[PDB]
Amino acid sequence: MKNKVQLITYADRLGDGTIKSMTDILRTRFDGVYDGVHILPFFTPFDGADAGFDPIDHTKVDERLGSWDDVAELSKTHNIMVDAIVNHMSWESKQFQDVLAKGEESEYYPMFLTMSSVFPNGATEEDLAGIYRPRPGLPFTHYKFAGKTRLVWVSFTPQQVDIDTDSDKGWEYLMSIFDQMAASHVSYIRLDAVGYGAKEAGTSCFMTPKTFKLISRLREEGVKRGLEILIEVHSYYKKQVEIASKVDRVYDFALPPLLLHALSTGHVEPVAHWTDIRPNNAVTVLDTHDGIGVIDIGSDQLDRSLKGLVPDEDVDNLVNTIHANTHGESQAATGAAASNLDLYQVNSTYYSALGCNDQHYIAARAVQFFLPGVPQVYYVGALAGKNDMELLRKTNNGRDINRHYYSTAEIDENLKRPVVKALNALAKFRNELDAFDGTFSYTTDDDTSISFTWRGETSQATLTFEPKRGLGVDNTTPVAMLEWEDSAGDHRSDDLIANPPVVA
Amino acid sequence: MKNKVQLITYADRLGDGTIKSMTDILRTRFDGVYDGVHILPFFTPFDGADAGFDPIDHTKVDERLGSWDDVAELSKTHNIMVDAIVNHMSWESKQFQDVLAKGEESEYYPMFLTMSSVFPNGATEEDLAGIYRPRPGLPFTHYKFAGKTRLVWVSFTPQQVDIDTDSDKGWEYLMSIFDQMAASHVSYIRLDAVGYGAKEAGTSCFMTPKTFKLISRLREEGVKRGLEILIEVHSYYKKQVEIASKVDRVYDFALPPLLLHALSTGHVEPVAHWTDIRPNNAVTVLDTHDGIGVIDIGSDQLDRSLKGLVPDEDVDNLVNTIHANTHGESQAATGAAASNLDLYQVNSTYYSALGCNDQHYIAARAVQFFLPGVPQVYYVGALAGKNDMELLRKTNNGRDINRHYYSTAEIDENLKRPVVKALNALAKFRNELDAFDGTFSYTTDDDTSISFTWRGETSQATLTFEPKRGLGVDNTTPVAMLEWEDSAGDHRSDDLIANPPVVA
Repeated sequence: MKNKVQLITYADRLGDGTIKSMTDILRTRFDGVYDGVHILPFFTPFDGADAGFDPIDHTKVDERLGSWDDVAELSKTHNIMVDAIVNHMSWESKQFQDVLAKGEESEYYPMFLTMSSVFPNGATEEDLAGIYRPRPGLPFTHYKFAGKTRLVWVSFTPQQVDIDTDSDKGWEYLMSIFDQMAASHVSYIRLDAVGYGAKEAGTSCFMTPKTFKLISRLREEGVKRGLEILIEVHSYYKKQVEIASKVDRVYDFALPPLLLHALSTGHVEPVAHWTDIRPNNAVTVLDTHDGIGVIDIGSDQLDRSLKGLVPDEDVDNLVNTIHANTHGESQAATGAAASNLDLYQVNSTYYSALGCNDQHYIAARAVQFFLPGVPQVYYVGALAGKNDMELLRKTNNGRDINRHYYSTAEIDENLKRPVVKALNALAKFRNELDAFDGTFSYTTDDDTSISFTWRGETSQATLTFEPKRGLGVDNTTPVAMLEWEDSAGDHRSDDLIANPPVVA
Repeated sequence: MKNKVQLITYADRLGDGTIKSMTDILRTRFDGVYDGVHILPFFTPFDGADAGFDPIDHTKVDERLGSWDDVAELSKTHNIMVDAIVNHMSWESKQFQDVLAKGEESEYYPMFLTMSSVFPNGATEEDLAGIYRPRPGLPFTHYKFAGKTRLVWVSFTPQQVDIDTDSDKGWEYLMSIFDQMAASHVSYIRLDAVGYGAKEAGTSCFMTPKTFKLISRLREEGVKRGLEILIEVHSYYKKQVEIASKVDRVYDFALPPLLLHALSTGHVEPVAHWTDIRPNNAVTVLDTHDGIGVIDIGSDQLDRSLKGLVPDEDVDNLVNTIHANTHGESQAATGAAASNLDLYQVNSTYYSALGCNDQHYIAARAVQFFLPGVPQVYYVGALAGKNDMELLRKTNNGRDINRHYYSTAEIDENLKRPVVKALNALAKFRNELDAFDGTFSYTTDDDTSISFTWRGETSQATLTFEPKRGLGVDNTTPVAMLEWEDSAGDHRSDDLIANPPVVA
């Protein structure tokens, strides 16, 4: 994976509404800033039950957004990452509709999981209560197969029916997706919700050895097609650490909340510890298209004796701090407060989670960019966006608070903001200084500060992060300083917003 | 049960917000209009997860609303109906909390239903898939009993934990409720969601023979205490017809949608047929505190070959007509559009469902009052209230569209409206003419009109209902005429709004 900053975006929420428009925005407003892009699900349809993650036809671009040729055109200037939704599909798919109509007489009957598919001889309370769930309630919903009521396995919305990834029909479907991407100039594949892909009676059905087998098989199929794979796994941190050695890349989901913790409390020890044990074959982020994950650093939900990267007390304080910083906005969008698929992810834009503090935000991005891994910036964060309460009101979908629709006009106005210019400059710096393609090292001043250093072919840079320099949502004191050497001398910025770094 | 019109109301949504104020409003604004009252759950708390139906302490009046003394005061002038929430209680109740803390060591462990309680030897998909549900999804949620994750039975919100009505502790609790009501001057008891009260592996767990046993046992306890029982059952109409012979009263839930059908299409034959087979030991309504039930007249949900009171196409047209008449308001509050416990009830005030046609509305009330049974008028309907979109957008609870908070000031403002004056006059008429305590008969002019007649000791009255006279939400032609004889001779009203009937 090219070691350049990538943008995560919906094709219709950045620009006029199409892949063409999104491409124009990338090329004319973010040239040299974002050299790659993860286009969130743009298949048919992109506006269903779960904003693209419930595809009727995963291999067909929603014609309202564009075509595969638009993706091909985009590939000329940007490396592209696309999702491979391997765990489920829309109940409106031709395949599932056939099952509803013909039941067991459907050739697609084996393609979908039902309670009986996994528990042919029935299940005890323990069996069902043991299935890992990101929210309360069992992963089953009612559907009539040729008139007979059946309990179909559904990990997320009831409209997303889980497929049997070990069935012939299911595997054929997954390979059709891989073939399409390999033929459409896609460079990277994001295995969506892969941790749920394998079901087995008596197990948690989440990140088990059976799941590892699925992941390994999918990786092999990727290799055969020249595709690198990134897996999405929101879990107890140790599961991320263990699975990372088996895949090209994993997301670093611990950093986002660890930084919110550090910026709010001034404690950097947790960040130092994570730097020491974290998987380095990562894709770093602050914000994603979902809510801010907190169980990603807390204790194991299935076994609380296994503590996280910080005490659960600190996770709870972190959550309340976000609610405080957003003046209740995140409280109105999180968990049971609105429509959500995850009870604990905190729904809020990252900028709003920090109380819109520019110095804290640019510092968080700086730390993200300095940790080993390919960095990704979510489009809302790329424009330092605030919570969209109007969108939340309209849809009542918790995550929409962090999914604002940015018109071209709004993008241009936001590009004038000091913090946005600062981020564009920082990303450009991260793409142009060759130090980042060299060796990494770090030192820490006992829970007070941490310095990240990169030494490359013709340059080097050291980022010093000291949150205690500017606690408070109204803080204007920089909490990160950057020293670097390039072909044009030895430089230093003590304020990434007033003095953004520029490579000679 | 006295054969006088009753009002259904929340103690805090009619007046200043207390039982005392609600009482004052009844006595000073509705004297002679509403002689009885069903006070919706006013226990601790009244503003929890399901507006009173998730009690922490069913025997304690919420201190913010008043006290049992206030109920005693009210009883001096009005017969009171109160709910006996026999199927579940709040998860915040002392009993359930004790179970969460001590698990099996809690003396209340047997009081609550879990998957294992009902399925001790495990369950097959068929066992679980067959459980009747008013909406998709299994009736279970996760709770930790002394650290151990358990699947607790929850028919409605996850906060309303179902009790084992067959357990000693469960029965003791239910009897504590009956005892409290008998000691607090309550006259009538409404058995809330009693149809769900009995669970048995292999059955639908809804209105089954085991359910009948529970209903019969509860009726006996009511009889022993001098309390009459009304059971709430939303189901295929035949279930209501059959259970009626075993209880004092059942609700007439078929009439509301049948009248919407009659008023929108002009067809009265369905009403004639229902008049012929309906249980006459009923409590009649148009609107309730919940949504308008339509499966109450449609085909059976389990076996669709068991037809309803009108063709399925007509039920579908009825639903679409309500959504159309409210210009999308009811669609925004119904089903998966908002938080709901029932997927098919249509959330809209009855007046709004009729496109606010006064003549249609007063005619519907006249028919309601002319069919055998004790009439109840929901407070929103008592004030011919329109959909409350302001409240709906604030709570996102679908049923709130039909739960407006009426200040005393707003009540007086609405009492000036001709349609509201007409309803007050009609209810008074229904309470003063002794014809309604006499013999009932009816004639019909083949699907065009139906005339209901009551002949009493010193009076007689005939209501002629003919929707065809004035179809359309915008029509001003009366669709009901009333003729009657009292001590002052023969009388006639050809417009219940312009010329309300007054007993001489």
